[PDB]
Amino acid sequence: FPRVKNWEVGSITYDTLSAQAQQDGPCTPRRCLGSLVFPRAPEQLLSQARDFINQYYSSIKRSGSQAHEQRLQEVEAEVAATGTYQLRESELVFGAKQAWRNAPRCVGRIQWGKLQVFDARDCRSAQEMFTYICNHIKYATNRGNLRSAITVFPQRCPGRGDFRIWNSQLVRYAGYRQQDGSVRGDPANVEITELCIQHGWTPGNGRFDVLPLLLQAPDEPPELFLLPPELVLEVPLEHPTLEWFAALGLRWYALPAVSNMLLEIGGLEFPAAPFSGWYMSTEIGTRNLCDPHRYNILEDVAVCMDLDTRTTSSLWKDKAAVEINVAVLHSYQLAKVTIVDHHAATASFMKHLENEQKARGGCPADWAWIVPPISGSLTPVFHQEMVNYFLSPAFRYQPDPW
Amino acid sequence: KFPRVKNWEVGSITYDTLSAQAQQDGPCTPRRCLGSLVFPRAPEQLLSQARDFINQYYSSIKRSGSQAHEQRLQEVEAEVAATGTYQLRESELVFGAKQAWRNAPRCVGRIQWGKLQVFDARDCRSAQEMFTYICNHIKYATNRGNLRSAITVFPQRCPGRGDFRIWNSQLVRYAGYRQQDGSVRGDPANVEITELCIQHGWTPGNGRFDVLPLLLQAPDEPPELFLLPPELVLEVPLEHPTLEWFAALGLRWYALPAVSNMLLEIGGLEFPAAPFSGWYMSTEIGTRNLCDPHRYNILEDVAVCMDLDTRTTSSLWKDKAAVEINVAVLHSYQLAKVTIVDHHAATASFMKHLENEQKARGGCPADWAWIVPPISGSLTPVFHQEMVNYFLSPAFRYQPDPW
Ligand code: HEM
Ligand code: HEM
Ligand SMILES: N=C(Nc1ccc(CCNCc2cccc(NC(=N)c3ccco3)c2)cc1)c1ccco1
Ligand SMILES: N=C(Nc1ccc(CCNCc2cccc(NC(=N)c3ccco3)c2)cc1)c1ccco1
Ligand SMILES: C[C@H](O)[C@H](O)[C@H]1CNc2nc(N)[nH]c(=O)c2N1
Ligand SMILES: C[C@H](O)[C@H](O)[C@H]1CNc2nc(N)[nH]c(=O)c2N1
Ligand SMILES: [Cl-]
Ligand SMILES: [Cl-]
Ligand SMILES: [Gd]
Ligand SMILES: [Gd]
Ligand SMILES: [Gd]
Ligand SMILES: [Zn+2]
Repeated sequence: FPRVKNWEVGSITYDTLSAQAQQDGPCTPRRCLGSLVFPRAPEQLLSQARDFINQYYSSIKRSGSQAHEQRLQEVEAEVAATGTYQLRESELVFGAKQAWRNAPRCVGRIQWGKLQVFDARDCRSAQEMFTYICNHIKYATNRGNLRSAITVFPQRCPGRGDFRIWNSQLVRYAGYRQQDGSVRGDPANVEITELCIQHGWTPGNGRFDVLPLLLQAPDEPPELFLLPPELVLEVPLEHPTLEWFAALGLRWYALPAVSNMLLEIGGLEFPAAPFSGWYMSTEIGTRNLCDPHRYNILEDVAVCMDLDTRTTSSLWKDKAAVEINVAVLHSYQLAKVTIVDHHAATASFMKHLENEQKARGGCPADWAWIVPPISGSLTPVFHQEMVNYFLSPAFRYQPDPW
Repeated sequence: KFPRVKNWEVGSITYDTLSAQAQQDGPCTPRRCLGSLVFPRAPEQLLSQARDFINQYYSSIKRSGSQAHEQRLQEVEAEVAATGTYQLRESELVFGAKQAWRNAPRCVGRIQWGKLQVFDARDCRSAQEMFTYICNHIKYATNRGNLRSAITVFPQRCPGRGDFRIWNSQLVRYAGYRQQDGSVRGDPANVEITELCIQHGWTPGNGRFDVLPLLLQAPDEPPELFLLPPELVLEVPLEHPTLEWFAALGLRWYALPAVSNMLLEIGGLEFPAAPFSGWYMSTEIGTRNLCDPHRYNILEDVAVCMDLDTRTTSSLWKDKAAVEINVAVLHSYQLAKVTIVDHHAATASFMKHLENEQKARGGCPADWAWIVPPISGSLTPVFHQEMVNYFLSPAFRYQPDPW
């Protein structure tokens, strides 16, 4: 049982939940790979299914009860008859919440109990997929009062291709390869922008052209779908005191809706299960706008602030980054779109760590992803030791469909 | 068999083949990663470590397999058989100290690892002579503000005789006076060593930046108190280039970061007293030492003076005040002509070190959480660089406090 220390306050906990870690991570006693982004039978399915049902009934205090045994026997027969089994709707809800709760890289898990689950397990085609997704975006956006939600499309099974959302998020800006090597738009989306074009999408030419969706029903080519503009809430970015900031033409979208991860529950796998919450401001103002391989606007902003950019020791990069994050917070609040700054969010995650210590003896957390990308040690999570391990149900990465 | 290592800014990929040579085990298992923890924690075992080190030495000078290489291996093996231990040649001590720095995974300044002045104090015999060696180190390294990296190696651990130890964690530390309330005047990180100084006879001050005396331990003796001559201790008064009230805070820091509580291990020999010094990266002072809530904790008072709105987190008053404190630190050291490096330049040079080491040794042990600076993390290139942490020897190691 690892000892976990907070170096700001001096408090000590012991992580007893890590003993129950399901799969194996990438580290060995010889070397730690904690900083890597991607860590490298019917009896197989039954064992995972049993552990999840036992989890679920323990969590509702029907532990070992009559309804517990009846569900266990039902799963056994279903797998024998068909090779898989079907979650009850309450189990699907519980499993989606647990998979969020178990995500080590998520700083927002104080919210894990409040999740809207849309059951799309009866979906039949890409057109129907598009309707579920539009319903999700509408519900989750809620005119800017964002609400967390997940839509669960049909599980994979043998003999049949998966449902897939080819886009990494529901809302993505195009990235256009230019004749001089550079990228106009978001460099992260250069591949999917080309995939949309190849599948017959008329490309824009702006830095913030919202991409169409490439949705894939089983064993069929993907279909392009245009998102109605009135459905995609965007926030033009302005600064509260730097009047020229508005004229940079920057904007970002309200709804972070991740669509390329796989949801795993009781040994079942959902390759299309988009989930959304709301943004932490550093995601937009630091990573998306200031990363050298994303919009990379830092030097542009520093020139407008008339900063000395020829020496690093004036900290022109730091001052411009902070004002971009100010602009993001100011612009979302003014537009009445839900957002949380990195101080508020890390303070809430500390409470989540405390709540989870009492709830189940620990909490899997990836320090490198929990600590914000600016002002790290100004937030309390910087001084918090953390233990990283993989519990199930879980969100996992998966290969691209193509 | 070798971990793939990716840089996400550039897209480039290497494989860390050096990790396969890791000589001691860390805290992680396939079940759970403990990389974020601060403390991750005999004749022919000595001999395998010694042989490996001699091999490293003869590799560095491109005489592997030479007669001199074989003869020195045989010489070490015969001394261990006779005495249970052995002595480093002078040249091996210099190489081993540099290698321990090169191997230190939490050090972002290792581009400098080949430039290290090594003072051989292995004939030191008393705490008084210890003090002379340390003062000479401080004078050399400080060099009136033009800082030079140096290490002084005191006698190795040996059976039947106690260790040399420097009780202070650094050669220059500000006192931390525990108040009756439980508050602290001065540096809270130094409350314990301050109380040990007073117990051993030091008359304490009552300032926020009182330089501590040294508690020096010779073998099998209680520690002995030595006052540093004030003119040996170069300090920098803190001011801001455009906020003139900042100078009225009365803040200062010292020029020379000289870590004195780590153990130097070379070829299985252990050196419990071997203080080493370089120069500061500005975030160490401006962000951690001055803005940590459990250190000097000045962030709110500076923000109030800047007339920022401290009642709401979303104004980012903490971020703005912290950046200006870092500006003050850099401006003040440059003004006083004391070597300092900012976190942008330091991490850029570390990236060049990673490329150097990938060609020289096929990898580089590095602790991401420690290499990424405490402000503006993703604005620096190391944020986007995957890293493999592992333990090589020669090494600098944590060791228990002598009391
Ligand atoms: C409610 C407000 C939420 C906030 C403020 C928040 C914040 C964050 C942030 C900042 C990250 C790091 C992402 C990155 O750096 O690219 C993250 C990751 C993650 N979030 Fe949350 N999140 C929220 C809700 C949710 C919800 C509702 C779910 C799922 C039901 C979820 C699941 C995840 C997962 C699986 C990751 C890891 C993603 C990856 O490794 O690529 N989050 N979150
Ligand atoms: C020359 C300029 C140098 C710079 C700018 C530099 C920078 C740094 C920084 C910023 C840290 C993290 C310190 C902390 O957060 O407490 C560190 C740690 C470390 N440095 Fe360097 N360093 C330099 C020279 C040296 C030298 C000369 C040595 C030894 C010969 C050394 C060995 C180490 C070790 C062993 C650590 C780990 C300390 C620990 O785990 O507590 N460094 N360095
Ligand atoms: N760049 C690549 N990989 C890669 C890219 C990004 C990641 C992590 C980013 N997930 C995006 C993401 C994930 C989770 C949360 C948010 N934000 C929220 N607030 C949110 C969404 C939903 C609820 O809350 C954003 C991991 C790997 C790449 C290129 C080629 C192959 O891979
Ligand atoms: N906090 C505790 N322990 C603890 C305290 C501090 C640390 C890390 C601090 N290293 C100080 C340090 C280490 C290395 C480099 C520098 N700087 C340089 N530039 C430099 C120096 C020499 C060459 O370059 C500073 C690790 C553990 C604690 C409280 C109670 C018991 O333990
Ligand atoms: C190499 C390193 O793991 C990578 O850049 C990580 C660091 N921490 C992160 N933290 C968050 N929240 N999101 C990220 O994409 C990353 N990227
Ligand atoms: C808990 C966490 O590991 C701790 O605060 C670490 C993080 N990274 C660090 N990085 C550096 N350079 N110095 C430190 O003291 C720490 N502290
Ligand atoms: Cl995003
Ligand atoms: Cl320090
Ligand atoms: Gd102007
Ligand atoms: Gd330039
Ligand atoms: Gd002024
Ligand atoms: Zn690890």
